[PDB]
Amino acid sequence: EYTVEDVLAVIFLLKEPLGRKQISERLELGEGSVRTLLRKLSHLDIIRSKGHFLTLKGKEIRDKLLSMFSEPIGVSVDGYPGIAIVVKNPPEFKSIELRDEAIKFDAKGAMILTVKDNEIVFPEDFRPLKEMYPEVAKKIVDYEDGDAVIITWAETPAKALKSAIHVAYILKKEEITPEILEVV
Repeated sequence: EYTVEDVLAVIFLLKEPLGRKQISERLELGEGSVRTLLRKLSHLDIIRSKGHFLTLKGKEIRDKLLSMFSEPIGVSVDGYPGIAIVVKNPPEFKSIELRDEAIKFDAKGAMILTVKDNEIVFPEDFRPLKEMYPEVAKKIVDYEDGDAVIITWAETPAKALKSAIHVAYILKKEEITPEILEVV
C-alpha cells in the first residue's frame, strides 16, 4: 500500500512539521496508505506527532539522504509541474533507460543530465540544459562536476516528485540506509 519511494518522499517532505492530510495531498496517496506509513514511521521512532516531525533518528536519516541528493526543487517543464534532484557522485547510467523508468512511475517526461565544467549538460553531446530550459536550469542548485541531475515532469507535482525519487532510488539503491528499507 506504500513504496520505498513513498518513504523517501515523506522524509524529504518533513523538513518542516506536517499534518497527515497535507502529506496525503502532496504524495497523492490513499488515507489508509498514509496512515499506515506514518504509523510505521512512528513505531520505528523516525517521526513523532504533535503535525508530524522527524525525531533525532529521522533527522540523522534525512541528513544522510541530503549527503547523496540535493533538496528536491519544484520546476516547470513545457507548462507541466516538475521536480529536479541532484544525485551526488552517481554511478554511470543510461539516461534513456532512466527516463523510461520515470515514465513507468507516471512521469510525462524526464531528463537525466550530468555536470561538466560546472554546467548542467546533456550526456551525449554535453550541450547545456539552459539553452533549452533557462528557467529550470536557474532554479537548480547544490551540484558539482560529475553529479547527475534528474528532472521529471508530470500532470501533478506528486507524480513528478514520486517519479524523480524513483530515478534517484535506482541510481543510489545500494547506498540507501537499511533504516529506510526497514519501513517497507
